Order: sequence, then C-alpha cells, then structure tokens
Amino acid sequence: HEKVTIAPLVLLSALDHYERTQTKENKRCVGVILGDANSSTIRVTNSFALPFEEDEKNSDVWFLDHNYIENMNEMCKKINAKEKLIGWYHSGPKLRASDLKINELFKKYTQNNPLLLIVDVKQQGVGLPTDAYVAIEEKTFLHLPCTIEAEEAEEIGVEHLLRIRLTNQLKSLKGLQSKLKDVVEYLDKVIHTILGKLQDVFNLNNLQKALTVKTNDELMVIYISNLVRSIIAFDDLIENKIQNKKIQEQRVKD
Amino acid sequence: TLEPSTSITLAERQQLAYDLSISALLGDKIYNFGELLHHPIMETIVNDSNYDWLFQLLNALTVGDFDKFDSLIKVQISKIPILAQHESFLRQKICLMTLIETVFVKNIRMLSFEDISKATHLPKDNVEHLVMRAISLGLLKGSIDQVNELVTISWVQPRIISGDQITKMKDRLVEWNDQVEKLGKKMEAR
Amino acid sequence: AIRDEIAKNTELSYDFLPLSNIKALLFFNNEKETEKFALERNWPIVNSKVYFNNQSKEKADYEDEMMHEEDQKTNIIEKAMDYAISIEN
Repeated sequence: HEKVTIAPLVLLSALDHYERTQTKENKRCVGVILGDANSSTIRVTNSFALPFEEDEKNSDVWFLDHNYIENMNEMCKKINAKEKLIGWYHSGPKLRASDLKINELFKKYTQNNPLLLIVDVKQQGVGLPTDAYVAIEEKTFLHLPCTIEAEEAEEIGVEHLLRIRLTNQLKSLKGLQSKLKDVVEYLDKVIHTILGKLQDVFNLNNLQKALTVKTNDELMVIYISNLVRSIIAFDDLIENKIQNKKIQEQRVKD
Repeated sequence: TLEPSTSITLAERQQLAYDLSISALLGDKIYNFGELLHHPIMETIVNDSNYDWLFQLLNALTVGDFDKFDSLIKVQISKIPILAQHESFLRQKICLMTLIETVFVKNIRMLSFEDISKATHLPKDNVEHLVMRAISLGLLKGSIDQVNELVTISWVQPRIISGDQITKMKDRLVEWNDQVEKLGKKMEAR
Repeated sequence: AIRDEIAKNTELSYDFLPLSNIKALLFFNNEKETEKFALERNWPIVNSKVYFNNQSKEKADYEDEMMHEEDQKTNIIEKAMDYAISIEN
C-alpha cells in the first residue's frame, strides 16, 4: 500500500522529545509526524511533539490538545507547503488501547487514514526502534514496513557519525526464536486459526531435489574467473615493480 | 456482521442459522468440512429436526457415508439430490483433505491415483472422473499420469489441527540457524 | 584371506549369485561352508543363491559433517577467498 519513508530528523527529535519530556515507560511521548502521504510510498518529512498526558491507570484517561497542530500546521504550512499532515507519532515502544482514540482524532486532520508511529526510545531491538501503524478495521491497524531515505544532507552530518554479507544471515534466529515460543505462548497463553494459516506454508525444508544440485552447475562457471580475478594480479605489479625496481635499483648512477 | 451486536430471537437465531446451516447444504461448496459450526449456531441449531441432519450432515461432512444419510433423506434434502453428488464431492474431498493434510507428511503430494483414489472408497472409474476432475472439482491442482495411474497433485488444499509440527518448526529452523553461526562466524565481520 | 576379497569382489561383481557359483568361487566343497561366510558376511540369501541387496555399508555413522561440505567449506572458501580478498588488505 502506502508504506512509508522514515526521517531520522524525526526519529532523533522524537527521542529528544522523549528526553526533553522526561518521559518514562509510564508514558509515551507523542506527537505529529509530517510528510506527504498520497503515494504508495508515503514520505515522512518531519514530526512534532504534541504536548500530552498519558495515564494507563485509567487507560482512556490521558490528555492531548489539537490546538498545537492548529497553530503548528499554520507555521508549518507557512514554513513549507509540503508539510501536509500525514499522521502522527508517539514513543511506544508498544501499543495501548488509548491509541485508537488518539488515532482517530488525527483522522479529522489527515487525508488518508493517518499514521501511528511507534518508537523505541531505548532503541533496543533491531532494524528500526520503530513501528508505524495505520488503523484499518472488528478494528484493524497495520504496520507497513518503512525505511530511511536521503536525507543525504542528513546522511552528511550522519557521515560524521559511524566511524557485504554476514549480517544478512544474522536474523536467522529472530522470528524463529519467538515463533515456536509464540506458539507455545498462545499455546499456553490460552493454555488462533491464523497460526494454522501460518502452518501450511511451513511445508513451503526437506524439499531438496536433484534440482538443488543444479546449483553447483551454476556455481561451476561462477568460479571461472577466480583465477582471472587474480590472474592480472598474477601478472602485472611485481613484474613492473621489479622492472620499476630494476629501474629504481639500477638507477643509482652517481 | 451480527456477531458484535443486534440481540435477536431464537426463531430468528436458529431458523436463519438453520437456513444458513441449510445454505451450507445448498452451498456445498468449496468444502467445508469444518466451519462456523464452531460459532454459536450449534445448540442453537442442533438440537434436532433437520438440525439432526444438519448435524448428521456435519457428520457426513466427515463420515461421508451415503446411507448413514441417504437413509435420513426426506424431501427437503432430497429436494436437492445433487448432494448425492456433493457427498461424493465430499467423500473424495473429505477423504482427500486428510489424505492431503497428513498421509504423506514428508513433503505431501502424490496420492496417485487409483487405490489411493479408491482409498476414498469411492471407486476407480469414478476416480476416472471425481479424482480426474480437480478444479473440475473446483479445487484440486496437479495432473494425471493415465499410464502409471498417478495423480499429479499440487496445493489448493487448506487444513488444520495443532500440537505437532509446532515443536518441529523451530528445530530445523534453529538448526541451520545455530549451525550457520559456524560459517556465520567472521565473514562480513572479518 | 583370499576369498574375503573375492567375497567383496563377488559382492561388487554380483548381487544375486547362485550358492553353487559362490562356492565354486570360494572353492568350497560344502556350500554351507560358504553359507556361514555369506551369513558371517551377513549376506542376504534365498535358497541356492547368495544375494546382495546392499553390496555396501552405505550411511553407517562416521565420515559425516565433512562433504557434504558443499557451501560450508566453499562458504569458508568464499570466506577464505573473501579473506584472500579481505586479508589481502
């Protein structure tokens, strides 16, 4: 569907919000997110703290004002027209039924169904400390995957930060970790049919056929250059370097 | 849709759910097999009268014996006799689904054909139709080896149950996983 | 000592061999002489003929975990090659 761009600026700021707000896990610092949502890839330009109150002692009890967004967008629009409201964020890390109320408030203010944003203010788990949800509805809400863009100007300052293969595997466990547990969770949580829906694609393995072995067929030619890869290495430098040395070492006139 | 709301009456409740349970029959279907019978249409529907049938039909939705029911048949059900085809449609599919769901587990497909198809205890020359028909059953995939008398099959079979492959699941999938880490040691790291 | 090899050679050359021939091979007078060996060899046998259903030991525990060393070794090879690419630094 509309799965979205992610703005580090947002992400950072939202955490400084979290920081600034002195928010603890008792709370989730919330606020507007900005972008333009029309495309099958929504973009997140920006995002804004909505000064807020959250109480899960009584869930539906919590406080927020729109008049921010009122005053906000005006300036924001005046700042940039592309800022048009795409949705909103919060801290998280995880959902609370208070959300849905919060959710639909923005539906007043959004073109499409507005966007939740989970953050992990502790940035703990994985790729993203983040989720973004959109109500669907029997309610639905849903996370489409998202990611960062360039934002190179960001990436440039980002370049001032940091400083091939393996990781690709490294999630090998993750879902599989919780997964069977997740079963045994629900298994011994209730001790749904979706799970059985998950099931049949398990057989989708031990599948391997001679069809497999055709791999090496391919893998054969794959290796042809392995010499040639280094054959030119196998050729040039120290030939010439010796020459160059023979030049240089014989240079040595006076 | 009514599921959340709308208090009703039983004569509204069952009789609809009857007609529903009936329209299961005048469905019949892409089977189905199992259904909303789980949901509180049951006791509620069955009980008795044609619900007995409607329940016994759920039995035939499993048992699939004609004369456990073609016994039972009065007008209303014989009113559409095509269930006599549908129960064959059942029996096959009913046999099939578990024959499909389990019997091969070991990357299930073959089931091919005849004795396996007569293992539906519906005979071989009807197999030459019923088993022969696939999405001419509305459903089955795969194909026929006439000579070797082999069904080629593919999916278009959904299914259920629990407890079993549950453990198996993570095992292999943590198996490579763990073992990978051996290879998965230094590569892009180093 | 001879015949045990022939036994395998037979076992290699043959699945199902008449008990006469194998005795003829084993140079025995009694075939039950052989029949021991065959059964001592643990050879599948019906009347009058020594059978080899499995001429060999296939599977049987060790010689495992190495070749199939399909990618793992090649992955390490890759890894190595990639270190031959990396440690090339």
